[PDB]
Amino acid sequence: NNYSYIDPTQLPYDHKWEFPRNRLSFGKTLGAGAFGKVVEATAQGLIKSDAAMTVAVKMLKPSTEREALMSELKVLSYLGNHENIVNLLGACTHGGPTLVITEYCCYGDLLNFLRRKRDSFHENALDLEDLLSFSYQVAKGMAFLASKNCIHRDLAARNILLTHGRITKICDFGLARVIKNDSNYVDKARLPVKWMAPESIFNSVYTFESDVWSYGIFLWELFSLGSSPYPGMPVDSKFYKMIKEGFRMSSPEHAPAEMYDIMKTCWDADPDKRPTFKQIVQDIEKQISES
Ligand SMILES: Cc1[nH]nc(C(=O)Nc2cnc3[nH]c(-c4ccccc4)cc3c2)c1C
Repeated sequence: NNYSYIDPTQLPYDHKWEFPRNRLSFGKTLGAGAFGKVVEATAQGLIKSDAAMTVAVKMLKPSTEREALMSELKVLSYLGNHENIVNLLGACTHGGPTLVITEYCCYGDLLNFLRRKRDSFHENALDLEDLLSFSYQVAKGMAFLASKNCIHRDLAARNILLTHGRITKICDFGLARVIKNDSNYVDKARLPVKWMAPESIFNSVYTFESDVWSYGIFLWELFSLGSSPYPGMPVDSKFYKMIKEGFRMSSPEHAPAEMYDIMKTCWDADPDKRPTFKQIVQDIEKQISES
């Protein structure tokens, strides 16, 4: 067909984000692993008052990773500002290695935060109300992504950062896609198998419902205070068979029955059966009201 919905992520990079490399001062390395490394930095000229502020810069080492950073930057540029997404401040794409500048989140990733706070569980401590809040905020951020026809494809506790105010922000949009034109997205690198829906493993298809499956696994990490999914189970032929057979993880220790009910429905083999992020948001909001 000669008519198509236009994908903003495919459009050329908008230079409104362009930031001079000279105005950045790199500090210590905040993280490594999946996509390059993130370094804390000081940026000047971002404020209307010309003050300097602390920012996080994502970069790669010196070619799928090169495009994934550019893809993440464009997805963020299209998404816009949201409370529950890591916010894009600027980018450096001229005269050097590509740099993506985002807001700095003090607490770091949610997975490491829940492990650090596991012993303390139940003023700086963690309790069940924090876990419900985390569930709700991430659901809100996800429901926002869906409203923009966007799929994260890598939702997990490691990809949620905690900022001041006990606010959670989703990050790491390198695998994220916009599926407006087609209802299903088909991929042809390394993937987070423990977080993937079955149709995504077996048939390589990603949808809004595959993002919901990943959300359910996230809830399992959340209410087990940062435990690894499918504990002690390597990714092998036995694991794939059990998932196809319908074997799911059991309820984490701290999770309320109602929250486990949501995990189960996120894990339904049939994508149509799974709830939407809009419905999850509603469900969690009613559960919080009962307190
Ligand atoms: C493009 C893009 N997508 N996603 C990020 C991202 O991940 N940005 C971002 C923000 N704030 C952070 N704080 C920390 C941290 C805090 C305390 C201790 C250790 C680490 C890491 C980190 C990363 C970026 C950039």
